[PDB]
Amino acid sequence: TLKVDVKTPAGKTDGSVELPAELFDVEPNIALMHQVVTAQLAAKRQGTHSTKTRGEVSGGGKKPYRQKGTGRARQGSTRAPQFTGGGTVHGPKPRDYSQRTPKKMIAAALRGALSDRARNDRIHAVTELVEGQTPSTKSAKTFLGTLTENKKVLVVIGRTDEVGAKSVRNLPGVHVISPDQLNTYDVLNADDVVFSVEALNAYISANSK
Amino acid sequence: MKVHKGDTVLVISGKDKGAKGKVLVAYPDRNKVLVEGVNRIKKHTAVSGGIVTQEAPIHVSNVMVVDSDGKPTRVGYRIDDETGKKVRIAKTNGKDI
RNA sequence: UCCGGCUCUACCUGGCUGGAGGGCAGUGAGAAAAUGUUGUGGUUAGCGGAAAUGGCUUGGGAUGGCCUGCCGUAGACGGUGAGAGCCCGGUACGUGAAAACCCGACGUCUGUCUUGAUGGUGUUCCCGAGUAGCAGCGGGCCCGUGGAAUCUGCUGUGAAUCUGCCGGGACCACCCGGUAAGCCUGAAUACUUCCCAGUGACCGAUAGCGGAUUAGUACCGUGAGGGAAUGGUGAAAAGUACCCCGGGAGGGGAGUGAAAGAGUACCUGAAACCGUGCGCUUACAAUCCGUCAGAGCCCUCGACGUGUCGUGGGGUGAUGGCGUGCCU
RNA sequence: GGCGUCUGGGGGGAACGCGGGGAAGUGAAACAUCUCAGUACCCGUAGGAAGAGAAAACAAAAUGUGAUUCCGUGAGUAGUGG
Repeated sequence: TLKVDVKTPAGKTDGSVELPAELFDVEPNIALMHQVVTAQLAAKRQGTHSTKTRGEVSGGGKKPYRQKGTGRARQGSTRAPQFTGGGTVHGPKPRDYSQRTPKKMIAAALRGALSDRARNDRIHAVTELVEGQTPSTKSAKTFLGTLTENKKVLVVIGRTDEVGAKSVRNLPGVHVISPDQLNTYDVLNADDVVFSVEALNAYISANSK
Repeated sequence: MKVHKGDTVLVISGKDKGAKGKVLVAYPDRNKVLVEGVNRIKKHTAVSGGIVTQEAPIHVSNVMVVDSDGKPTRVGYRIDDETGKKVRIAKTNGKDI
C-alpha cells in the first residue's frame, strides 16, 4: 500500500489514509490520458463558429447579367464564393466536438494521473483547509505553502465545504473540484493534489465498488 | 464620482506626479477632471496670448483625494442615517471629506 | 346531525325543498368572479464593497524590470499615458423598492355535500343514427389496389343497444380486448420578434449581419424588387500662434508633441505604378529576353607593400556558346 | 327587412403549432409510375405553447400492459418499390 499522512492547519496530524493500488499505483498510460484530456477539452470547446454559404448570404438570387455577350466571366450569383461579399465554401459551422470516450478509459486515465502524483509524493490530505465559517485566504495560502511550494494545486473537497472552497478560491494557481468531478486534465494540470479526508474517502468508496 | 469640483487631490500617475491642486472641473462622461497646475499644455491661439499655457483634463484614476492631514486616500461612503445623507469619508482616517 | 315548510288537500305513513353545526374543494380541466390582509417572496432603479501616493531604474508616461510590503468570500473583465488583485468602474460578498406587476400564504367569499349513504335479490328500459357497416371513387397508413385489414373524404345504401357492436392485417368460427358515433384536460415537447446576464481553440473591416461608417441608406429599377462603398492622428488637440513664398492650395522656418519618418490627405505604410539622383552599359544591331563562359568598369573585404593578389565577395555587363513562355 | 341600444370583432407579428390546398427544377444516368415532397409556396386559424389525450387501445393466451405526447431503441429491420 501507500500511506498519506493527514495534516491539519495547525501542522498537526489527524492520522493517515490508505491509498489502494488499484486507484493509486496503476501504471500510467500516456496515450490513454492524452486521448482522455483531448476529449475533455473537446467537450469544453463550444463550436460557436459559423459562416454563411452563398445560400445564407443576403441576395445573389438573380443572374447578374446575360450568360453570353458581355465578355465577362460566367456568373450565377453575386454571392458566389469567388465574389467579394460572397459565401464561404467550406467554412466553420457549429459542431459539437464532444468525443464519446469510454468510461473505463476515462477512469483508468484518472487513476494513472493520481498514481503518478502518489508515486512522486504529490498527494496530500487534510481535515479541512481552514477552521469554521471564517474564510481566510491568508490561512489557506499559508497551509498550502506548508503542504507544497508548487504553483499548480488541485484541491478536492466536498460540495459542502463552501468555507474552504471560498478561502482557497482566489489563489491563482489553485483549482477547486469535487471528488465526484475528478478528471485527468485537472489532475495533470496540478503539480500537487490536496484532498480533504471526506473527499478522498468518498472517491475511494465510489471507485472501490 | 468620488472626486468632485473643489476637492483637493494629488496626482499619482502622470508627468505631474506628486503635485496637488483643486479640481476646477469634473467630466464624468469622460471620467476626467481638470486640476490647477497640472497637465499644462501650450495652446496656440490666432490672437496678445499666442502660445498660452493652460491646464488640460486628466483621468480621475490618476488622482487621489487628499486627507485632512495632507495624505492621499481612497474614498469611502458611510451613511448618515441621522439625516439619511450618504457622505464621503477617507479610507485612512475615516473622517469626512 | 338538527329544525322548519311542502310533500294535492286534514288525518298515520313515503319523496322534495329552505335554514343551522360541520366538513370537501376553489379561482383549477374538474363552476365563477370580486374581495381584502400579507410573505426580507420575486422583477422593474441602484448602493456599499478590502488592500501600495511604496523604493530604485528605464521611459513622454509605469500598468515594464529588480526589491519591498498589503488584501484576498474580492488574482472576473475592462479602463487609466505600456502586462495594474491593492488608481478607477467594479468583482467576491452583502444590501435596497415608495409605486406597479407577477408568484404565494392567510382568510372573506363562492360552490358542493349535506332528506344521507351501506351492502343484496329476479324481470322490462337505456347505454350517443342518417351514425356504424356495406358498395363505388379516392387519400394516407411500410403497404404504389395488392389477398389489403385498420384510419379517413365524397356519393349512395343503411343497422343493431349488450345472447348488442367494434377491433385483433382478406374472411369465417372460437377466444381475447374494448365499449364508437358527446365534451374538457395540466406536465414532459417545439420556437424566439423582443428583454436581461454571460460564453466562444467565432470574424476582426474585401472578414463578420447586406449594414463597425449616412444602411436596407445612397444608388438602380415604373414596380415588385435589387442594393453598395466608406473604421484607426495622438496618451492628451497640446490640431502647427507668429514670420516668409504664394491669389489661394500647398509649403518652408518656428512652435506643440516622446515622435509630425503621428499634420484632421494623419498608426504601421508592402506591391503594382510613377519619378529624381549615382554607378555600369547601350546608337552595325535580328534579343521567350535568360543561362554558361567572360573582357572591361565600379564598389567592397582581407593581405602584403605600398597597388598587385585572393580560398575572395558583389553590381554592371562588351563578346561567344546553348536556348521555342506559364497553364489548360 | 327597417329603427334604436349594448357587447365584440376588423389589422399587425420573427419563429414554433393545428387543419386544409399543393408544385417544379431534380433523382430514376431518358421518362410518365415513383422521387423531389406532402417540401417550397399558398389559404384559414390560434396559443404561449399548440395539437393529441383518458381505449369501441395494445397484446397474445403471459394470473400481461393500461390516457396522451415527446426522446432513444426496435431498424435502415420487417416490408414496400416500374
